[PDB]
Amino acid sequence: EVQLVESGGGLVQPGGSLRLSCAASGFTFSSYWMNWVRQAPGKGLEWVANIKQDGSEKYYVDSVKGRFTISRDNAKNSLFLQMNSLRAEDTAVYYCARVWWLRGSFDYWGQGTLVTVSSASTKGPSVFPLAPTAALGCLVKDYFPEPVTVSWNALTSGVHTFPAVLQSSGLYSLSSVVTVPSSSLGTQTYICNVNHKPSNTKVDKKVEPK
Amino acid sequence: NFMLTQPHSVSESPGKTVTISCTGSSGSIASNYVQWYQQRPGSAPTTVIYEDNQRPSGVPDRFSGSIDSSSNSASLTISGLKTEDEADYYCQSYDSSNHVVFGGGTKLTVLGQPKAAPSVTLFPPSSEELQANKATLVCLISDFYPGAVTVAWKADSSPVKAGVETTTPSKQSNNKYAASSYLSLTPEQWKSHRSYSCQVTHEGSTVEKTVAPT
Repeated sequence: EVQLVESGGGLVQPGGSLRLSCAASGFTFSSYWMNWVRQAPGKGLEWVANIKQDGSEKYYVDSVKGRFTISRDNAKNSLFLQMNSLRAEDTAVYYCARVWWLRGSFDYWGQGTLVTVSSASTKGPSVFPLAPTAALGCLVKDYFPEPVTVSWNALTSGVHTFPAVLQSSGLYSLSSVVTVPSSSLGTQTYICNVNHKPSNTKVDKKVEPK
Repeated sequence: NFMLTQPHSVSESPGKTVTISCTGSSGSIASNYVQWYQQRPGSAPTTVIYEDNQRPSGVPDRFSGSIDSSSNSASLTISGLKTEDEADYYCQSYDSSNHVVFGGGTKLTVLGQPKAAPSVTLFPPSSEELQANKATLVCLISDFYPGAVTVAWKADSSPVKAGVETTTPSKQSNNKYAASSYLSLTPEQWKSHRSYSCQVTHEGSTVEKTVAPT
């Protein structure tokens, strides 16, 4: 199979630098033009840069000119994107994409790598219990970056972990609730498993009715 | 200076037809080939139309690409709609300066379920949060279809105007939609009101829950 594997994405303060790499496999890398295209969270696709099959010529979107450098190593089947003077605008999932020819279709993509440019530092969440068939949950608050897994495994009639919100602060917040009979409250003990790996944060919280 | 513009959203019932336009700006749509990609949540884009009207192998013919030179536009027509067609669709081509121009994208929703009112749960701040000198109101919205809701907060029946954070609705595991809304407050501000209300309006019908400091 054709496979493009991006790597080297992460979090950077405004003004820093990051270098992406794309490991190509399953085709003659040196025969094809190569592209970088990014998609800011919940927004549209924006093409960043492309490079000729032999690095002879490179083209960039105007918003990255002088800041970004595309390059390739056809012997190691590698495509790179060197980013300097990174801005929060550049926050996106950056996709490695092969085009079938100079005016062809983007026929092969990678899974992407997430570049986050934020003045927010890596922060662990604050876990609060959402005290209450009744409903009760856990509130994962102010935490950076993503993701966080929540688990209650204490049987439930049903669980639903809601997608995180990005508050005006630049930090995220997440909620997860379960459904339980309105009398098992004072009897059963309900415990949520909050885990934030980017900040080495694992919290276990009994949710008790106030 | 070439530029492509798509409708923000489009919708229809299963088995009928939609047309997503890709209007070219400051250029000529017919100068360069036009491609169409179907990207879904959590996935990389895949081609449905390339070179104006060609269909990659396996793509059903319900997808059709055409060029309107008169209005300087291209269109992707999807007939016999299935719910699996629900995705984001992007057109792209090239300008004169060897640049790749992508379209803004179009959200296509296939309405294949009856209307469902949102289930709403409202939670007051916890004692552990107020002990940390904070106060967050958590409003949880679930099981509504289609996924268009608007959220209003109200402190002592007066609409809350600041400190609200609301997620864009997302499809659950049962094809319903779910959303969250947060009202961040101070312990001071929390204890100064007698009632708070999360009002969820869905298709002209409002579901609301009320909490009160104890």
